[PDB]
Amino acid sequence: FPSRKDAFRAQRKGAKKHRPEIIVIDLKDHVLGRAAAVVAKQLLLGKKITVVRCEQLNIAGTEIRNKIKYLQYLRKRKLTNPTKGPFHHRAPSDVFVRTVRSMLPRYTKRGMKALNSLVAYEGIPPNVVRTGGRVVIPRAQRHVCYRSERPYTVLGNMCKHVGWKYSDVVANLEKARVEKASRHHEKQAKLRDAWKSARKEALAKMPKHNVEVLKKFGYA
Amino acid sequence: VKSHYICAGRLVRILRGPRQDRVGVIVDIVDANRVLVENPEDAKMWRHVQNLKNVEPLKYCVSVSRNCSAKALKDALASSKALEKYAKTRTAARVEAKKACAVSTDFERYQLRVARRSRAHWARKVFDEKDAKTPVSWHKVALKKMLKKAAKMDSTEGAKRRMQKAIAAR
Amino acid sequence: TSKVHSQRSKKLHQLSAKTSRVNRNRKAPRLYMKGTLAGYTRGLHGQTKQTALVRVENVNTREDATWYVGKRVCYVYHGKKVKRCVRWSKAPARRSTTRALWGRVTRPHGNAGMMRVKFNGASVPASAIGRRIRVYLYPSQI
Amino acid sequence: VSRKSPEYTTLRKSCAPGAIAIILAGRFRGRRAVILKQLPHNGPLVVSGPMKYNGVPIRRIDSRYVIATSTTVDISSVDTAPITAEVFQRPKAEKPTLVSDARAQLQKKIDAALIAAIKKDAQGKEKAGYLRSVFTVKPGDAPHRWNW
RNA sequence: AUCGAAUCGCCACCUACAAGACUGGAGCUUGCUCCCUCGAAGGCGCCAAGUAUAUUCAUGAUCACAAGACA
Ligand SMILES: [K+]
Ligand SMILES: [Mg+2]
Ligand SMILES: [Mg+2]
Ligand SMILES: [Mg+2]
Repeated sequence: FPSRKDAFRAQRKGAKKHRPEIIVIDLKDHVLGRAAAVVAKQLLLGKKITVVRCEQLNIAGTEIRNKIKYLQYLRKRKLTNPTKGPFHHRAPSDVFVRTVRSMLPRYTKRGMKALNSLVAYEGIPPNVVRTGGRVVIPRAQRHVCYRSERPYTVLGNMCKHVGWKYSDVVANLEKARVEKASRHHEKQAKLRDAWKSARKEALAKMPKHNVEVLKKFGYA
Repeated sequence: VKSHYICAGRLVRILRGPRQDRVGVIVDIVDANRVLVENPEDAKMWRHVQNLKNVEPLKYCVSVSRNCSAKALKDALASSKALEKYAKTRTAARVEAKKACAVSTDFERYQLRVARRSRAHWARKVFDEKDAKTPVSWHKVALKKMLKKAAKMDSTEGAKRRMQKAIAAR
Repeated sequence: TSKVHSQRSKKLHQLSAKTSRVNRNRKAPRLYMKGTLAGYTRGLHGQTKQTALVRVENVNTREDATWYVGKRVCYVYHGKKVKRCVRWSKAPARRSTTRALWGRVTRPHGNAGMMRVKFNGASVPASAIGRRIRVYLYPSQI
Repeated sequence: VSRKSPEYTTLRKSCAPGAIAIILAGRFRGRRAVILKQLPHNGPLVVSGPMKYNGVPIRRIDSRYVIATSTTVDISSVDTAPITAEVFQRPKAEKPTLVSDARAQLQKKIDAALIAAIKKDAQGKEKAGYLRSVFTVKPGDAPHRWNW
């Protein structure tokens, strides 16, 4: 929440709404480690990145094997005083954040700034839905990274069985979002068709040598 | 199944390397990884070995046997007329366009920029007229809903008197 | 005595007299490539601070990076007070807290299009790591 | 031939007179102009534009701050003889819109001749629009791969 | 109101979804044939509101943060 001083300064200066350049990444069907490595390098290079749908990441192997790995991680604990010991997060977004954090120099101010430049969500929240098209990382997608014969796990199920408590809520929110977006996209089809028709018709009205140039460069 | 199989006489297109974007004919299959490719039409496509990871099969297959002679291959290509059919496709036109764009000068890029802008301007003209007849944009849809409710109550006696006074005042 | 009456008459005229228009960028042109300061040349033993490494957008091969050898490079920041600048008296409109440090591209670095940069005299500050670097198109070889 | 001769030059072949160039620095960065001549003793180039199209006047510029394209205009019948270093010489000032009549007349004559040559050349309308255009570096552009 | 600053693409056509061992549609002969919009382009934006013989640009004097920024 902004302070009254900041609001007063903004009113005095008389400026418009400002949004920094932010890249939104849809992490569905992505390999956890490779995605984390790419994101960490980009953060160190100085980008602002927001990742969505963290509950649909993939890890190679079997769900039982990865759950056992997580339980082995959970065993680690400072015996003398556990309140000071390692803190084990169960949400998929927190899992991804920790994985990225392990690939950064987290004990320097540069590393902390890079880490704070990252925001992670489960599903797609309303404040991110309408901000523009999302991107993918081609060199970290399952259908080009895993051989299809081998089994794989989905991070959401593993988190749900090791202690995450909001899988059903996330599923219901995702279903509602998809239904709403589908209705909106079913609308405006007439507008899209009208624009396509107008572009098709403009060729007969534009000058002929311009038509020839477009044909020569393949945009006809 | 709409997937083009690798077989003798199948036309392919090279993906990467110095022979990028050229076409050739498969004349023999070595193993699961390599094939032999030749094309008498192109001057850089003598018989040679290609790895199967660098090949995109096409939809045309000439009828030849494995390890066919050069004369047999040339005669089959002309009879099939596969090169003429391929040259008329949309993807073939896209490849030639990319070559033209990579060699263009600064003046030619200006000419393309003019042609694109001329098309976009005429697209807006055509769209606007149909939009006025049938309302499809966000602002014209709002006008259609607003006019019907606004008009019925703007005909009030007080509204007319206030409007007349306001217009007369200006 | 209600403002709803005058507002909707303005709205009826506003959204009925408007046509299909687009935003056209006719501002001052930009004549440099955008880059980022990755850091200094280094090994496992430590860093060497008199050479800097710069990553430039759309430059992803060693042959691409060769095109930029000899070009001028600028890093732009601001201070706390207004100090002397070029054309301090000839053009008083330039006076500002904005400042710049200049350098040149020396050679490529690696196979991915990174470049090595040398700055005039002193070295670039470490507070510039991860921030914007300008790469101009002059001196021109074409 | 002699290095001390005023006719000595080492200018690259692309910057021939009559070529169209892109200005990379200075007040008129991004505009396109026409190269007229090179001043003696391996001096700078002189460009006009002309001013009616893009607002560039007759000006000096170093060859390292332009990009010479392969598009050319035949300017043989322009007679760029009066353009000399004397016209660019400035009187010293001691102990401390506005254009001289001679400079204005020279600009008028040169601009008229250049406009006539451009109109007489083929593709004249396209060349005029090209001279009116403005050059900028857009996101996603890779000028290091282009042919000029 | 100190405040001078670094940042230099925007859209109410991307901003909905799913699959890479099957993507426009059929046919049997199951890898070939036939039909189509021909199956490797989000739309704009880069100096006349649009491709036409219209129009003010200097002396800011050869580079200098871009002396300019609500596209
Ligand atoms: K603990
Ligand atoms: Mg570590
Ligand atoms: Mg001078
Ligand atoms: Mg400035």
